[PDB]
Amino acid sequence: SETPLLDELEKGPWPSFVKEIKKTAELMEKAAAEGKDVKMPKGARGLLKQLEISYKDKKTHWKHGGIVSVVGYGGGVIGRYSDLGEQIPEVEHFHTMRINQPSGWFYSTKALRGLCDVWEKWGSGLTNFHGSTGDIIFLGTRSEYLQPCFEDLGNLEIPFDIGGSGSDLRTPSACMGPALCEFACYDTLELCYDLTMTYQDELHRPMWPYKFKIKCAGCPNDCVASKARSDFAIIGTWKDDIKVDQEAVKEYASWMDIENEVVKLCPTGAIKWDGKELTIDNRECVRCMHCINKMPKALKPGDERGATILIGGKAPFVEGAVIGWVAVPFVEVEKPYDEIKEILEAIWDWWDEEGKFRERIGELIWRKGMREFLKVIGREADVRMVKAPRNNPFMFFEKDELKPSAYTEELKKRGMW
Amino acid sequence: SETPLLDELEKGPWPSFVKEIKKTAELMEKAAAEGKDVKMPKGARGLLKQLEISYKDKKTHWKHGGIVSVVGYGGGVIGRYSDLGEQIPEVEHFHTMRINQPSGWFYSTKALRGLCDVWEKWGSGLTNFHGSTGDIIFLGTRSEYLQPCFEDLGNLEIPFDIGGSGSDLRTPSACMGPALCEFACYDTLELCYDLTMTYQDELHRPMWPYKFKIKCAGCPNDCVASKARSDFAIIGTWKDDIKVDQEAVKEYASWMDIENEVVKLCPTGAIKWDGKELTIDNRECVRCMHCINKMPKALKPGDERGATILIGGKAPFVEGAVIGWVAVPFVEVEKPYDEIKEILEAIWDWWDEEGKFRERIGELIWRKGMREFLKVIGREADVRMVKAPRNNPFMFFEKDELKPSAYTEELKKRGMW
Amino acid sequence: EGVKTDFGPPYFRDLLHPVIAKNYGKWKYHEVVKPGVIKRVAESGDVIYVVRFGTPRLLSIYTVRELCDIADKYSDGYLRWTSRNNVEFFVTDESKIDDLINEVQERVGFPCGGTWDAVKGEYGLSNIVHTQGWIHCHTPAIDASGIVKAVMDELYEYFTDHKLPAMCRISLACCANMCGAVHASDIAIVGIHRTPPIPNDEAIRKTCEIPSTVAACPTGALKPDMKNKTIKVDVEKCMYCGNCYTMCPGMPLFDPENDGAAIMVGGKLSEARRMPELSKVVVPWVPNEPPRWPTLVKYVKQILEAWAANANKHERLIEWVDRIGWERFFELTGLEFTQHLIDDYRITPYFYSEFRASTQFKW
Amino acid sequence: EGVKTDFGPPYFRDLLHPVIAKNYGKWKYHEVVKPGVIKRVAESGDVIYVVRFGTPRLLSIYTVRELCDIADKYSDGYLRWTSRNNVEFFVTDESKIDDLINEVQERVGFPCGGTWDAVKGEYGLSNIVHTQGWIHCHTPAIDASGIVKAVMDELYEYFTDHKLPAMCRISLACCANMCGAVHASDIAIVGIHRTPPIPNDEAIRKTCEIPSTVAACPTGALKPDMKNKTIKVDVEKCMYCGNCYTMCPGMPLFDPENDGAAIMVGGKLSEARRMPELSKVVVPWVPNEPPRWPTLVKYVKQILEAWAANANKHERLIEWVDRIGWERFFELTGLEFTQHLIDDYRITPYFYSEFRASTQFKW
Ligand code: SRM
Ligand code: SRM
Ligand code: SRM
Ligand code: SRM
Ligand code: SF4
Ligand code: SF4
Ligand code: SF4
Ligand code: SF4
Ligand code: SF4
Ligand code: SF4
Ligand code: SF4
Ligand code: SF4
Repeated sequence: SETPLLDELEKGPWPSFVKEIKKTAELMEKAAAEGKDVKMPKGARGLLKQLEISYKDKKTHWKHGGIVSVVGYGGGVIGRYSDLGEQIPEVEHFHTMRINQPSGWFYSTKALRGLCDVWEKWGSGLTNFHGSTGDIIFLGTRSEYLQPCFEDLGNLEIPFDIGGSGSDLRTPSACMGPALCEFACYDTLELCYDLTMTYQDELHRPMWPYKFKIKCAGCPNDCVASKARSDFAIIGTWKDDIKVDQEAVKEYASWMDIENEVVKLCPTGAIKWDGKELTIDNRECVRCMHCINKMPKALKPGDERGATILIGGKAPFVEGAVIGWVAVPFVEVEKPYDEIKEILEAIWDWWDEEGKFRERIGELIWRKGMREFLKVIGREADVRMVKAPRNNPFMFFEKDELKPSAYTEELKKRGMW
Repeated sequence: SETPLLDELEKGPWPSFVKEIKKTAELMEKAAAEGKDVKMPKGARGLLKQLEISYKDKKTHWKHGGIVSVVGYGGGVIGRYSDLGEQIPEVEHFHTMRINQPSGWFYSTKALRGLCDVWEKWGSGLTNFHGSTGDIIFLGTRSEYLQPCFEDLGNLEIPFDIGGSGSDLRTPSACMGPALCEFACYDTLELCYDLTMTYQDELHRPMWPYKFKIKCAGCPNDCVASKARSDFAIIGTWKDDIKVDQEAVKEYASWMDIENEVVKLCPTGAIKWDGKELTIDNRECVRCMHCINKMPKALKPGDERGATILIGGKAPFVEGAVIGWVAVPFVEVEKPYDEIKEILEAIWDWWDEEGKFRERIGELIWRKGMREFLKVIGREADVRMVKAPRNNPFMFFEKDELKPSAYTEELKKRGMW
Repeated sequence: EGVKTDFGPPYFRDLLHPVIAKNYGKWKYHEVVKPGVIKRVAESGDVIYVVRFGTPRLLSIYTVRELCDIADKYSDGYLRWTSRNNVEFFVTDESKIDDLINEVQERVGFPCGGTWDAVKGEYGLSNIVHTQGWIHCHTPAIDASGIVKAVMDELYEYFTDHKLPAMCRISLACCANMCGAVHASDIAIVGIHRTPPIPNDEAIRKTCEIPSTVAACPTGALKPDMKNKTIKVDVEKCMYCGNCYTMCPGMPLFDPENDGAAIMVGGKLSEARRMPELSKVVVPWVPNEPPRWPTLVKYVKQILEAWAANANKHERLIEWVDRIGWERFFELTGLEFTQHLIDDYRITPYFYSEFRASTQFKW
Repeated sequence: EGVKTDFGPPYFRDLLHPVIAKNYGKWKYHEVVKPGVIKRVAESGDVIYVVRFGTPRLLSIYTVRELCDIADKYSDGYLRWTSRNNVEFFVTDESKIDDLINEVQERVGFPCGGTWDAVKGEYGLSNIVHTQGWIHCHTPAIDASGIVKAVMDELYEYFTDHKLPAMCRISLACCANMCGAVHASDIAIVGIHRTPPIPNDEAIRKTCEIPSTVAACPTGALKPDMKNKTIKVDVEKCMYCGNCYTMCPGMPLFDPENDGAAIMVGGKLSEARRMPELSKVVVPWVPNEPPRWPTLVKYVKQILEAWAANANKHERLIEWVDRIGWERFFELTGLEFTQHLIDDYRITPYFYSEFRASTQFKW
């Protein structure tokens, strides 16, 4: 074999990525031999060859990239250059194009077929469905092909724009929400789409201190992992009572250990069951969803719906990994979502003004404090923002909270205060 | 009325400190009028007048000033100067002397009367019984009476020495342990006196980067608040099973609700009562003391006794307020306590060599790490030292843990690694 | 005229199955039929079955085309991917479900499964979220695709049946910038370095902006060297995070013999029963051993089996540990606790621990 | 001859009461007779009656002497102090306790009580550990003995009786140097400043050591003025801690009108039922109102009451909060959450939250 190490990974039950790579190589090579218009027939084979040498070496053979883009955009395409480009010229440039996905990754076959015809023509044939943020990944093309690839994408019957990269608004993403899910508290797919379109410019043309990510989750189960993987986590919730169908609960009671699998597992002891009727003390409930998850034919989210906004989620770099914390206990989610846009635009202006190079919003808030953040988004401090009040008495007081005194007059006299 | 603001506080059902101060002056000035050998008879009144002034002013009237000490010692006396030294000549100098308290603050009448005579002679007549650290506080004397007062203390039939202050070992303190308490896992008092004796030089002659405190709690109830108020808290514990007098549990079970007050209140659910028998799974037990607190006639600490050592306890200053965390999960406490002493001295050698000016031991540990700290005390890392493993992958590895490689040889070649 | 730009993704509502478009936001309930198969019932009476398959994430355009032919045959030309990179088809005719599953299995080798059923309380292991590793990335400590394959080969049986007592997510990051939600996963595989960078002075001068490369170091182990117009590293402060190489091509720190992976455990994203949690290191390091990484796979499997064998229904790894404590976790998983696992990342503020990182609160 | 030094305190063992000495470490069980009276039974069957009274900490030697005069009657010339500055007498003839109590309250007026019986489950309120204040300290924001006196006068019925369903410590610190157990009490009264220091450019040259003062600032608000040889305070960074005044007589920040107390809550030192916990600010500022401090006393009392009325048997203030959460806590106690309560003290490292600050672990 030319690839004795990767060949080992064609064995075993799980579907092989090595088969994906080899299939692309054989079929691109075949298409080009048949006279079809394929610009990079050898891309996938070259990738295979480099991956094999990487496996033998136990190390990457990619280096830091030159910066590369389509005309009119500053983000969306990641330059990648092989350190093996003299040995394997066909992967000397191997750039990634991030192609914005439809909300919730819903496709028709005509849409996917258009993507495949374009990528077959201008790239390696290799793709990720999907990148972690959510984008389709066009994995491997040359600089001279990015623009005309982009032009074909745009002229498709069902067209696809480039997604986000660099110091911009990244491609927002959403859980399937109301398309499939009886738990959805708002229209995740619509909100995701509206934000993507509203902020095309912020996405395509990086202007900020660093990247900013938004993710939309229809309910507290958080099936897009928004609180860990987005700076601005929009997580559906409700304000009123859980809807309880008593006769469905009795249907459950007949086979399910409700006491042990539901009652005892509620974080707050808000939900009792006595054989006859189920009771929820909705004042004690924290909308963790477990009882609903457990009895979907019987229990639903209440009617006064909206979202909680969790702020600052990020990976470790600089100051530590963050699961986002409560910024906005409740906001309404009704098209055209002006209140959410208001909050976004306030944060962005403040962060563009104050942020250091490569400082995330989470870090900025840590550095400036929660009072400045809250004043920026024009909201008041709420106890739901903390797990506990502060464990030290070193509080800042604003000038106007102080009693007029000889000392405050001294401070005014000097030019401090 | 001379003191109309303070007078308002001689009312009420609680014993009045104002009444303590007014008694002091009145009888001290009665003493000196009777020809008694009293050097500061005006001391208490002067203090009363300054306290009345402060009450109207809503500000302290004590200031910074000279360092002061007896001959031979570095700590023990705390200098204090009034900023009304010309208006009130008597409290121009008002020094505190910290007098070393016997373990568990036990006292004979003789002993106390010997202190009463000395202070009445050289000082104000005001005392603190007791200080927070534990010392007897002599409250108010002049610089020139320091040495002769101390000579007289030493010359008493029951003689007292000076406690600690400054960057020394502070006076150790202990709970009541085995004197009165059936809960005690080692002899706290003896440990406390022995440590005070062993390190008399460290207590009397400040040589360290900062202060250091030891407190000895007989058991995990921590009745001397050692985990918060000492850098080195020696809290009693056991390793074997809790002793269960089964018939004594029945007695309790005749009038007590053990299900709710004892069982359901167990941190780990280690303890059970089926109405017939009590079962404790000492593998599950965290030895929090509650059940023994509830049922002391029936439950006892196990026979395999020693102590857990919590390191780092301190008030907030500089880096934050610290309840001490686990350093030594189990250590024997038997005279002359060499295992404990080895630990303390190794800590001091390292702290003295590595510590910054005014860096507490807990802050040094934070700065240098638990690895360096443990090697210094020659103990291995233990899961019991943490509530959870670290939440990030940014681990330091020692050179010798690495596999030899071309890269490690490069590091050696350059002079790094 | 000019080239079209700023037009965005195609609008998803145009891409929905007619039954899904019709019943949008009007669902009565779902029911997990069997592994891989979820029945959805609308208020209208319509019933749709959502059929789920595992994928290697990296797809050939020719695989995509095959999946399209299959979608045209069984799901009226409609399909979706999930947020863990499984692929789903929509079937209105329940009598065609097995035909679909079998044809997918035959044509593309993608297995049906990836599901779980909270109601009965039996859970599959779903797909592993992961990144580019050596296939495309310039900062990996480990490979992504090779490891996911070697782990999924060993744990395959857990994907195709509901054999676990609670949810368990496995996630992989090829370096510490931990692309994905690896930082909050029941089991996380994270690539690390263990060796400090060696400044290439000539490359730093040519290509690196010094003050921002210096400011990218979380430990302050980098200082400017004005004399030689470069950077100096205090190796004693460096913990090999690699952030400086992200910033600067003259700061490489890769060592093929000492790069490897840490294993972390106990993250949680959902709110169900207990608050979300960041993952925690329990194995400091395992080497890269391509193509099968036997040491790493052995530890992942050892940890999963130990949890599965002792866990109550619904009790995910963290909740198991809430019950047993870390002392028993280490015994039962048979792992060694060393000083490495005592946190020393100083820059993070204590106050973050006092913030509510959850949507759980009372009204 | 020459001055004798390094001889320590007198040995405790020679100072114990005969019966106490005789049964050292050989006790069988304790039993709380009534409030302020504890009966202790020795394995050898000997019986002693520990009798606790509250002192005002500050003692006149003549009061101390009358206590000695008391001890020579009812307690064989013997007595101790506790770790909350209570006085304890040791009685062996139990028909005498009700006279000791009479005579004390009639000679020195020292209330009996300050005890608790976890067995039944009914607790007294004990003494308030406190510092020096305007009596002897040079850095106080509040006066200790004054506030203590006022509060105790209000909360007198709690000290004599076993009124409370769990244990409650009240503690006091005169400034941010937080002397005593104040950073871990159920209820804590902490002296704070709300005004930054105005440099005394004069006294700074003459007295202070500038590099060490600057170095003492927790927020880096201080910088040496080179010109000039003095200190500049950046007011935006100063949270008015007063540490700089500790180092430097030239940095006062006392404003009679804006110094006051913060009130913290929900600390715990004991292991029992739940792990030890640091206090938490719930009332940012109340003013100094000597002599009676009505704002402060009313808030302290109002917090205590709301907790007494709602908490289970044994449930301490922090455990109450564990149960109901901060939401229902703030509403019930009738207090206001403001932004001051959101921690912003950057310097404390997150990893402390991961250390085991407790003796509670499994073997
Ligand atoms: C393509 C993608 C990996 C994949 O194969 O799925 C990706 C790949 C890269 N990520 Fe990422 N990240 C990808 C999602 C994420 C996510 C998760 C998410 O978006 O859902 C995170 C965590 C959330 C966050 O951003 O904090 C993430 C956190 C990072 C970090 C750290 C940022 C931080 O504040 O700590 C780096 C470092 C950086 O920003 O320079 C980074 C940087 C990178 C770089 C540019 C490499 C580097 O060291 O400079 C990556 C290029 C790979 C390549 O050349 O092919 N990537 N990265 C993921 C996005 C594709 C898409 O469009 O959907
Ligand atoms: C299809 C998908 C959404 C999407 O747009 O793609 C999805 C769909 C559902 N999720 Fe989810 N979740 C999806 C990713 C997630 C993830 C996100 C992730 O893994 O990155 C989580 C957060 C994970 C975590 O908590 O760390 C998530 C945590 C849940 C929870 C919590 C389980 C728990 O006990 O904590 C529920 C409850 C449940 O088990 O029914 C849930 C439940 C559901 C339900 C049953 C809701 C419903 O009423 O239909 C949906 C069916 C899932 C099933 O197999 O039973 N979904 N769900 C996601 C598919 C992932 C896959 O291929 O396996
Ligand atoms: C009197 C005193 C001993 C001493 O001076 O060394 C003391 C004595 C005892 N304590 Fe304590 N505790 C003493 C300080 C403390 C304090 C420390 C403090 O206030 O800073 C608390 C720690 C408070 C905290 O955790 O924040 C303390 C934590 C306990 C625990 C509390 C259990 C709980 O509810 O959390 C037990 C309670 C019990 O026995 O039920 C306890 C109970 C006891 C018992 C009744 C236990 C026993 O007999 O085995 C002791 C009775 C003494 C007697 O009969 O003469 N003692 N005990 C203490 C001085 C306080 C006072 O004058 O009231
Ligand atoms: C809480 C406590 C120890 C601790 O670190 O946790 C403490 C805390 C501090 N004390 Fe104290 N004192 C503590 C017992 C006391 C006592 C009680 C006693 O003596 O038994 C007093 C009253 C004595 C008196 O009559 O003055 C007391 C009065 C003082 C004095 C004067 C205040 C000042 O800062 O100028 C010293 C300063 C000195 O050495 O002259 C001081 C200074 C300090 C400083 C500001 C240290 C300094 O000088 O820079 C404190 C800093 C702690 C930190 O790092 O945040 N502390 N201090 C002590 C609590 C009781 C205990 O040990 O269990
Ligand atoms: S986050 Fe909620 S609404 Fe969205 S798919 Fe998951 S359970 Fe459904
Ligand atoms: S959503 Fe959670 S908190 Fe609410 S009743 Fe259900 S199980 Fe309890
Ligand atoms: S800490 Fe333990 S031994 Fe000491 S007095 Fe308290 S209960 Fe008794
Ligand atoms: S000492 Fe505590 S953990 Fe141990 S059995 Fe008793 S109540 Fe439970
Ligand atoms: S986790 Fe690291 S190596 Fe993997 S794609 Fe992201 S940046 Fe590259
Ligand atoms: S690898 Fe990380 S710790 Fe080391 S110098 Fe670079 S940024 Fe700093
Ligand atoms: S708490 Fe502050 S004011 Fe009170 S005695 Fe201690 S240092 Fe002085
Ligand atoms: S009061 Fe505190 S924060 Fe303000 S300048 Fe002084 S030391 Fe710094």
